[PDB]
Amino acid sequence: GGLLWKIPWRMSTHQKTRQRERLRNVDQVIKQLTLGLHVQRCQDKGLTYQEAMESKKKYKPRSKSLRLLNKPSVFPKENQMSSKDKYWTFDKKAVGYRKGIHKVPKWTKISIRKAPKFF
Amino acid sequence: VFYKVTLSRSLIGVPHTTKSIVKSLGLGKRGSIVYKKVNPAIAGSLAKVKELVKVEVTEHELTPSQQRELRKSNPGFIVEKR
RNA sequence: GAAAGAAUUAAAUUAAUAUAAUGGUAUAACUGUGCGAUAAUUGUAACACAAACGAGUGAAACAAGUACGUAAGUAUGGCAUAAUGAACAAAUAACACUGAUUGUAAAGGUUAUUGAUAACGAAUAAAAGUUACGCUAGGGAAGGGUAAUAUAGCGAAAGAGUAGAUAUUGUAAGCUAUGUUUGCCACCUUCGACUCAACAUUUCCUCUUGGUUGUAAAAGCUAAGAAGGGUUUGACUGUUCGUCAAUUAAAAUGUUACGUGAGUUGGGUUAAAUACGAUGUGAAUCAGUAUGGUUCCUAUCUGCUGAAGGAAA
RNA sequence: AAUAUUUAAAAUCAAAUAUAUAUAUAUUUGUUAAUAGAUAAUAUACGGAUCUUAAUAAUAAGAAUUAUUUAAUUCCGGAAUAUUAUAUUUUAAAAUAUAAAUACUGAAUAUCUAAAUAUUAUUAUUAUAAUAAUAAUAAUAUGGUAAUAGAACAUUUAAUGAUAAUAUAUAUUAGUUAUUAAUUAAUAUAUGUAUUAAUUAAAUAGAGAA
RNA sequence: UAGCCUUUAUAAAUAAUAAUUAUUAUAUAAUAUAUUAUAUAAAGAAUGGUACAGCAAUUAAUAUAUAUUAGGGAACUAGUUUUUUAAUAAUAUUAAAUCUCGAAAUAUUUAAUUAUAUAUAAUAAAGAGUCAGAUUAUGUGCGAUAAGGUAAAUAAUCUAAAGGGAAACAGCCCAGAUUAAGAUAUAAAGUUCCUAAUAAAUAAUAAGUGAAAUAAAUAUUAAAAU
RNA sequence: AGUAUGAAAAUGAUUAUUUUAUAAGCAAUCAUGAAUAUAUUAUAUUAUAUUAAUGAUGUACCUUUUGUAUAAUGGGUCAGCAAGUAAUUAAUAUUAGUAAAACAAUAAGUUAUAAAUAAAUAGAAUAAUAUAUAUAUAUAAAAAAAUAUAUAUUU
Ligand SMILES: [Mg+2]
Ligand SMILES: [Mg+2]
Ligand SMILES: [Mg+2]
Ligand SMILES: [Mg+2]
Ligand SMILES: [Mg+2]
Ligand SMILES: [Mg+2]
Ligand SMILES: [Mg+2]
Ligand SMILES: [Mg+2]
Ligand SMILES: [Mg+2]
Ligand SMILES: [Mg+2]
Ligand SMILES: [Mg+2]
Ligand SMILES: [Mg+2]
Ligand SMILES: [Mg+2]
Ligand SMILES: [Mg+2]
Ligand SMILES: [Mg+2]
Ligand SMILES: [Mg+2]
Ligand SMILES: [Mg+2]
Ligand SMILES: [Mg+2]
Ligand SMILES: [Mg+2]
Ligand SMILES: [Mg+2]
Ligand SMILES: [Mg+2]
Ligand SMILES: [Mg+2]
Ligand SMILES: [Mg+2]
Ligand SMILES: [Mg+2]
Ligand SMILES: [Mg+2]
Ligand SMILES: [Mg+2]
Ligand SMILES: [Mg+2]
Ligand SMILES: [Mg+2]
Ligand SMILES: [Mg+2]
Ligand SMILES: [Mg+2]
Ligand SMILES: [Mg+2]
Ligand SMILES: [Mg+2]
Ligand SMILES: [Mg+2]
Ligand SMILES: [Mg+2]
Ligand SMILES: [Mg+2]
Ligand SMILES: [Mg+2]
Ligand SMILES: [Mg+2]
Ligand SMILES: [Mg+2]
Ligand SMILES: [Mg+2]
Ligand SMILES: [Mg+2]
Ligand SMILES: [Mg+2]
Ligand SMILES: [Mg+2]
Ligand SMILES: [Mg+2]
Ligand SMILES: [Mg+2]
Ligand SMILES: [Mg+2]
Ligand SMILES: [Mg+2]
Ligand SMILES: [Mg+2]
Ligand SMILES: [Mg+2]
Ligand SMILES: [Mg+2]
Ligand SMILES: [Mg+2]
Ligand SMILES: [Mg+2]
Ligand SMILES: [Mg+2]
Repeated sequence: GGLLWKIPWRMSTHQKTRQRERLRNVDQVIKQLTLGLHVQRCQDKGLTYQEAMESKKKYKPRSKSLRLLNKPSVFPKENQMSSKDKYWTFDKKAVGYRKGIHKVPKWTKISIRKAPKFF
Repeated sequence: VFYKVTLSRSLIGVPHTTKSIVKSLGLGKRGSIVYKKVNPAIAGSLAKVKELVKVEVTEHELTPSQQRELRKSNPGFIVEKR
């Protein structure tokens, strides 16, 4: 009411592009972690780096966090996500049950990917 | 193999839990680089802070002296005394 | 095939628990019964929980003695969580510690015990008011936000409108607008009159126009455009308001620190005096009544009214 | 082409992922706009300008609004090139690019380039030598109120204490040392001159804030 | 006083911080179905009752040409045709701060291992300041689903934080100034001019709607599925 | 309120250089032309100093506050003066002297040398490290709780 926190209700094209890149970067981090674990498993079994990378059979991670992060239904990749959920986040105190993801504190660091099926 | 991990985003607004996650990885100031022997423990610690770091796999590690040698720029001259 | 056992399974903790509520309880912690009345005993208590301190909570183990039990064992009050109070000063008993020249005393100490500081970590054994005659040191522990209220519109239309919800009208409920009202928060500690007014339009009059069994004419009601011009004298009252009288085309509503006190007034409302009615034992007090009653300023800047000089012409 | 709920990716349909190599299970995504309602008081307020494109028509414009995206999608190992700068010599135009898996701006961020301080290691030179000084390399760190802890400078006084007008002190101007301080030069005044350089001991020891 | 800060140190010191392994099951093998091994799937050792979900028990609500109970509605000498009120059964629907029969994520937390040692924890001697807090997000109590309101609960920042963006801006987005330099990669935000920096694709808008603070019910005109 | 000196500042008039009469805000910093001044290596196409062309950036300082350019406090300017000091004590830390002793040295006296108990006539290995011993509670005596002392040389 009194203070002027002039935060617009919708993002711009540049903001959307940056958000897309950030999502992609997190996806890349997850992918690299899994690949490193796979190569480590191969090297422990005896193979070397070259055919560890070229191995037809890729070893899946055995930790809960990595397995869940790799499941698309838990942490969908950027290209899998919907345009709505790329930029809008779920709020139960807002008309339409949505708010711009840029109104979340520290939104460039924290990650949101999934909202309720019917919201 | 090794995870080369770089502290990309800062910690000026990060909760103390994630801040400790990072500090326990050996990472310091923003832009710091560290190589970690790949294993599930470090993998999970990095997963929990995936949004503030960059990760890439490598065969071998580089000690800070080697990283410095690779970072040093090219002096465009050769000196002969007189 | 049948009796009598042992019981098993489902259900039950809704009854009962000394007492609130919560957790627990049938393997019962509930209930009945025999002994008993003993552990509702004594000297050390580790270690934990909780925790600023001071306090609080569970308790293994060693030693002394009890009651129950064939035995294994159980019992250091109550199925658990409330049922409480420091130190000082007094008082009673025991202990055999010290006995101010010595002896005994007196007195002190150790152990046990008693009385409550309910503002309940308890100032002292012991304590209420008033100041509009008041004083010092400090803090502020009309604007701003809100729109419950107020005002206004919109959607829908139950009902009036001799007939027909929609000429007019629109009663409970719905959606919004204003920030003029009464309140709410605590960022920020003069009401009326006189004079001069500037601004808005949510138009009172004046111009243009649509509707009106409910526009024959005249006078009207309702609505759209429209802010150019215009929009009151007097009696009562401190009054803004309000009731009247006489006028008017009309006697519209608001904003400007509810415009304007370095522009005037000081009638109301703000202290010192006094009296009345009430309250109080009293000082004195009152969103009571009445008479009287002390604030001033030569314009530096901005702004404005009107004059001049310098200048680039 | 006419009677014509609803505003949908649940269900169906279509593309993609992970298991599957003669096909299936699971997962991810794709279902409307414009206007009206609209709303006050010093002055119109996207910050302002201004922003919607159009043949003839020239080097040369056509959102600067909204919704998905690219810097070719694409996956979890591809090219598509009006680019612009080529031509033999061909004569309606003619050979070839870079540069596109990371367009551009952008901080006191990070790197590089140099400097200071502290510490952890390794070295070199010089004279608790297992030290001290200076320097070199790698790494980490250096915002700060209330507050804590180290170090140093200016002033004055006491102890020790040469030198001397070719000096000392003070003031102004211009230079030097990583500079609250001292120093060098010129000029001006006073003085045959230091409580001097340095080490200690002490303060009426540092003022835009009462 | 505790909590948060500072100086100096102590070792039979890593006790600190973070994550992983813990489990259940499948397949394929072995070994000796039971294991061991490999791969894979599952929100994955122990503790808990919030969201969600549900109507079980408790507390509340609705319905019935279905039943029990009571006064009992044209013939009448005890017994009806019934869109007769209330209570109890039956069936089907519903919700709740002090309701959880189901039940998350975060969370609490254990041993070992790994990483962080130019780093944590604990301990000893000694010195303070603080005990008026403020916004922004997410759950809430009160207020009216009001307040730049008030009261506490997790972050973060200001307090005590310069620098870039938000036009201007204590608290928002990014990033933490030892001193310079200015070549490179940039964060948030932007690239017609003011003002550093851009070229495109596919649709829609015609209302300057909108372009860095989205105003509602409703009304009109337009879009395709059978 | 001594004497002499006194280019100390605030303040006033005048002169010189430079800018200024189409431009708007803590009066300053940076960028950058131009005028002037000085310069005994300006060899210059030089250096330095002074000066509001012009451009960008820039919300005085303290106090007190959650928070101030704030229209919250204090200040017309300058010079001088203006605020953690003294004794008498206790605890801790560092160095220095001496050291199972130290300070005094006339006698005394204060710490340390033994822990404990409210106190009393009690007080530390029976041929070794707590399982022994001392004190306090309890005593046949132990056990139990808490502290403390013993593994050539006493701390
Ligand atoms: Mg009981
Ligand atoms: Mg119960
Ligand atoms: Mg504890
Ligand atoms: Mg305690
Ligand atoms: Mg009992
Ligand atoms: Mg005796
Ligand atoms: Mg005697
Ligand atoms: Mg006695
Ligand atoms: Mg009291
Ligand atoms: Mg109390
Ligand atoms: Mg208490
Ligand atoms: Mg009293
Ligand atoms: Mg009076
Ligand atoms: Mg009618
Ligand atoms: Mg009504
Ligand atoms: Mg009008
Ligand atoms: Mg007429
Ligand atoms: Mg007024
Ligand atoms: Mg008025
Ligand atoms: Mg005035
Ligand atoms: Mg008067
Ligand atoms: Mg009277
Ligand atoms: Mg009179
Ligand atoms: Mg689907
Ligand atoms: Mg306006
Ligand atoms: Mg830096
Ligand atoms: Mg510092
Ligand atoms: Mg820093
Ligand atoms: Mg002084
Ligand atoms: Mg002074
Ligand atoms: Mg100063
Ligand atoms: Mg002063
Ligand atoms: Mg304290
Ligand atoms: Mg449950
Ligand atoms: Mg609850
Ligand atoms: Mg560990
Ligand atoms: Mg408080
Ligand atoms: Mg508040
Ligand atoms: Mg901080
Ligand atoms: Mg403060
Ligand atoms: Mg800042
Ligand atoms: Mg902008
Ligand atoms: Mg700015
Ligand atoms: Mg507009
Ligand atoms: Mg001019
Ligand atoms: Mg001016
Ligand atoms: Mg205040
Ligand atoms: Mg400010
Ligand atoms: Mg002012
Ligand atoms: Mg002021
Ligand atoms: Mg003043
Ligand atoms: Mg004994």
